Amino acid sequence: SFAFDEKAREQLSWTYPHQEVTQIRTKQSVSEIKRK
Amino acid sequence: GAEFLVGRSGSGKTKLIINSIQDELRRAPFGKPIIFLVPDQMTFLMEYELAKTPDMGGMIRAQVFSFSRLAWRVLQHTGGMSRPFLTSTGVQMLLRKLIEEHKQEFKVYQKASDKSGFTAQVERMLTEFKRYCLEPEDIRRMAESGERVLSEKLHDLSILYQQMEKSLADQYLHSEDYLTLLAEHIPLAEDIKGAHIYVDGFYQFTPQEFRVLEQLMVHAEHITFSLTADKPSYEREPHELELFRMTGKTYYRLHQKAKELNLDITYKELSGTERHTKTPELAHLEAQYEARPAIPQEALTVMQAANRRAELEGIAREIHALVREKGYRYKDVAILARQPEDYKDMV
Amino acid sequence: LLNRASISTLHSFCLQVLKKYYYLIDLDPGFRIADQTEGELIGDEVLDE
Amino acid sequence: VHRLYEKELLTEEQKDAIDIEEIVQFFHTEIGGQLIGAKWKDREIPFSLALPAKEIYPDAEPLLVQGIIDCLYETEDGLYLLAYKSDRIEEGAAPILKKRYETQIQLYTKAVEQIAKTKVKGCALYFFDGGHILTL
Repeated sequence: SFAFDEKAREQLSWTYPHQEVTQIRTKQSVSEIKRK
Repeated sequence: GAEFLVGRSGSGKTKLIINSIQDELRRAPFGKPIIFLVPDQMTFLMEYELAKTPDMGGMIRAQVFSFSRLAWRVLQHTGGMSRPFLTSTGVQMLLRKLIEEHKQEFKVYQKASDKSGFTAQVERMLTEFKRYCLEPEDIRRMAESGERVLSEKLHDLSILYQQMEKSLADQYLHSEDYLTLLAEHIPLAEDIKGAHIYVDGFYQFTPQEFRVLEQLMVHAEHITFSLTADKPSYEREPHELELFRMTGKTYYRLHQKAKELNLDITYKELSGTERHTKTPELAHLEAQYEARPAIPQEALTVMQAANRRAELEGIAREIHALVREKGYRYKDVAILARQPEDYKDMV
Repeated sequence: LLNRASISTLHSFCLQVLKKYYYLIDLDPGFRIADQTEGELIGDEVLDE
Repeated sequence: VHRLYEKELLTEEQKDAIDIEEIVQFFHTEIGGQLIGAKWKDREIPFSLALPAKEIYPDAEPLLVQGIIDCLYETEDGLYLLAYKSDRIEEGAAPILKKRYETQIQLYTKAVEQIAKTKVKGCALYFFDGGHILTL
């Protein structure tokens, strides 16, 4: 029984809440949007 | 008119301009143009912030511009954009060719003209010459008037400069000719009239930029300058050792230009530590960083790493903890380096 | 001023001189001080030639 | 055209090669006539629009969308949008051209309606190749 078991297993399982928008370009264009 | 928004950083001089522009946009969607003049590294930021208003969700009367972009638009209305553009490398190549046939006329740079790094050095020097309102005639004036060595190298530079301006005449456009062409086309630009123009993010201006600035003082209805300092004097230039010497000197420099045209001016001083209200340590810094009898932990941490690798691997853990426990986001964190080349490839 | 002071090694001072007066001799202003191995490989090559 | 040539707003090669017919043809049209007669007019209006992430991306914060509206004019009826296209044409091409610039026009209308808080009643696109106009 180790004191950091819960902490470590919480952290290794953690995923960033807004990960799906970290790669999304802020500025876009009309031509680019249509292309999407 | 003219306005002066002054105050030490941490005081929402930057947010005040935004909320002002946002409100002027709320009152009138199709009013007279609101021009935001920031450095090229600040354009995207302001474009992203000005559009973050839930009720409007964007801008149309207000445009965020750099000097170059403003020059491009104004010249797209007045004229001059049809003239071919040259890159710094193209200018270097022109200087190479010019050196090859004027090498025997030099007084000092006759042996150094064999090197390829030299043409880059000349390129940078001539660039600075255009950026500070100096035509070949002025360089010749300096040459005619280690003064010996300086006069001789200015003589060589004179030759290269003159021949460059002679070769680019009635055919090409230099990279540093946009702002000069801008300053002399603003008067005959109708869209400029009655438009608010806001300056923020600049620490100083080149004389070439100063020409455009004062021209905007003339032909624009209103203009506000946001400078980061602390009660700067309009009578004398700041001391060399004091903190705000750049912004202070520009603050001084603008006043003579404003009082010369005799335009009514407005004051603005910001006292509040708006940014550092939540945490104690940050506020003290802004006010008494400069202070020599420095008066004497949660937010301010001084870290020592074994190397740059351990430094970055440590900063990674801190950022991770900040978004994991402290509920921060990655968009909140900033990482600054005086010499980015020492960390980039490892970052 | 102490940050700009001339407290260097002799080699560093010589470098400063080179960077300042590159034009007096046949030298490029953007010269690079080569690795010991790099220069020795150049020396080896010109020796063979 | 000559003044734009002397102002260096037009390249000499751009000035030499130009059709003169369609320039006349547009101002003889209905939308052109409504353009000449209007309360207020503006052209080349740069805009930045904030769109929620979901409206472009399937899963799950505004992203910016910028552009330049060719023309806007206001009459006693409402606000009308105008855009010029040099598309190749010369009836059957109209349904294709409608969808080719559909999302674009919708983005322009969304920009005006959201930012200016007004509303756009009808859009119009003019084509130089023939002098055709279609409405959206």
